[PDB]
Amino acid sequence: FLWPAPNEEQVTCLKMYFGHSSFKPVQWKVIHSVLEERRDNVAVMATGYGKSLCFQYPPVYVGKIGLVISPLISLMEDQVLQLKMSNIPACFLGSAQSENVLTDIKLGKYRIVYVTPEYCSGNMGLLQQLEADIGITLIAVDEAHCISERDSFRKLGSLKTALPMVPIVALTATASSSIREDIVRCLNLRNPQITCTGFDRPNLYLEVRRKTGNILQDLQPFLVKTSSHWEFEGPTIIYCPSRKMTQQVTGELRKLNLSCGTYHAGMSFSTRKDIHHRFVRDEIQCVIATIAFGMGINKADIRQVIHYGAPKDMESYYQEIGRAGRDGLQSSCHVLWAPADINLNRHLLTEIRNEKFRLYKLKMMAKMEKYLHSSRCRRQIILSHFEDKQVQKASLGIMGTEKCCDNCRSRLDHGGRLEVL
Ligand SMILES: Nc1ncnc2c1ncn2[C@@H]1O[C@H](COP(=O)(O)OP(=O)(O)OP(=O)(O)O)[C@@H](O)[C@H]1O
Ligand SMILES: [Mg+2]
Ligand SMILES: [Zn+2]
Ligand SMILES: [Zn+2]
Repeated sequence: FLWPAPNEEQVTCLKMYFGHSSFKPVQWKVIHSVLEERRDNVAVMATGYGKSLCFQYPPVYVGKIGLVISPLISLMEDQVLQLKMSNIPACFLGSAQSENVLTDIKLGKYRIVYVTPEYCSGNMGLLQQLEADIGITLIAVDEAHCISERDSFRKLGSLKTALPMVPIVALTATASSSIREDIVRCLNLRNPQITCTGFDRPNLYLEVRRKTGNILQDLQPFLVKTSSHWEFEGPTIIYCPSRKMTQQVTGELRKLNLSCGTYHAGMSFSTRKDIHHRFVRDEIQCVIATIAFGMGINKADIRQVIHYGAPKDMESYYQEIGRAGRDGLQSSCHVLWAPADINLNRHLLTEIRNEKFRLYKLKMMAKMEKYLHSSRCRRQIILSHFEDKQVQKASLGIMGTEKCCDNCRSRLDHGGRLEVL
């Protein structure tokens, strides 16, 4: 019912190591449950809120081990670097690691340890020694970037068996009751605290447009012209359905001599740290990406997001656009789509085998098409999917305004009802 305010020493720790002056509410609710109440958590946090602080902060505060489990190996490398820049010792642990590195974890060097779901199953005795010798503040089972996953996730029911005293934070991307029930049974969570941040990003304007037949003609509205050169109005990410289309979009932007970078799924640590530096320093105006996570696209002042093609589904779409406007200033997210787009092609779906995943692909395909075809508020459609209920239109202060979405804006441009309270 009531959450106590963080004490002085807790706020000071958050300032020294994470560079924040105060907690956001759901962050504190999750942190306080884990740190002070030792309670299992299922935390529904939309992207951009600060998921990663909820499991990084407690172990740093008490100087103990925090165990983070995630299937995305490159993302965990990116976080370990970010933590090292913040003076926080962290490592990514696997069988490929030296026996020497395992020594430092036993001795307690690393506040935050990253492992894959597979590694965690085969080294349970190692964890209990870490519990006995050093002490574990929490176990973070992310699975909020889960795509096409398995046995790996059902082998984690042993954590509460081997480590009954260690709280578990389960981060998730939807408020779905079905997902929450599955997570609770899989992890054997005990009366878990449930939180939800909500999913709105009021500073993102949502537009959908049809393609015109040529890449340059589609991108022309998004370019401004200095008397010498063409440029985007601001830092821009362009999401493509494939690396072939990324190279096509890249080729057209060279014709205008635009600072561009590509961001794909097999890039090395150096390549990802190079894109990050160039993107944040504005040395490249635009990133054309085939993935929706990692260092390279982690920038605070991305002004424009363009989907050059229909997105695969709402979950990917929400994550992709959530990289924009992280500074809280105005941003725009445009989809450029055609009915023949790859992520809207049903006929390709026949060739792949698995049934009821083709049906899931079918349902996501049809849901995505309904969104792109909608004449109603696009913000309402997205929030209703992630809240798993019917979000009432114009309850939030942004919906129904010229800043909300192209359908609201055009309706207000044609004698719409600017709603007074
Ligand atoms: N309490 C806070 N006060 C101010 N800024 C914060 C706070 N917590 C987090 N942030 C900042 O908000 C931004 C979003 O946080 P973060 O980078 O952890 O995203 P995320 O939700 O974990 O994303 P993803 O889904 O990609 O993992 C970052 O710039 C982070 O430093
Ligand atoms: Mg994160
Ligand atoms: Zn309490
Ligand atoms: Zn709207």
